[PDB]
Amino acid sequence: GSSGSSGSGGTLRIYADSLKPNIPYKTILLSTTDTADFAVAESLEKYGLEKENPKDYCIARVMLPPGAQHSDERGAKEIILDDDECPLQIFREWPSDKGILVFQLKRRPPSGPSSG
Repeated sequence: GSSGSSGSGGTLRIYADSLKPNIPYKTILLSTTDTADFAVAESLEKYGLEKENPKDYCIARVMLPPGAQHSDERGAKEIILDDDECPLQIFREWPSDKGILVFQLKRRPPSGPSSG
């Protein structure tokens, strides 16, 4: 047992445009404390991945460049997160000037580029 669900907490739009193309975007109730792993799993289950390994997938945040003003995600570069980060808190205190922030769900680099 566990008591929770109070107030609002926060929301996070997990587009994850890759792991699940069929589905457009996903939104799960996130908090200003939860970790990535948690979200990952959640996001997974949401899409219907209640089996896959959430430890394999992480929450890669995509930040828009400073010199962008024409299209969307204009040559945006995402940077995987540690693991015990906050995809909600981060955004909550994310500078718009730095560019839009997006949290996609996709595999992370284990050790070096290109897993293969």
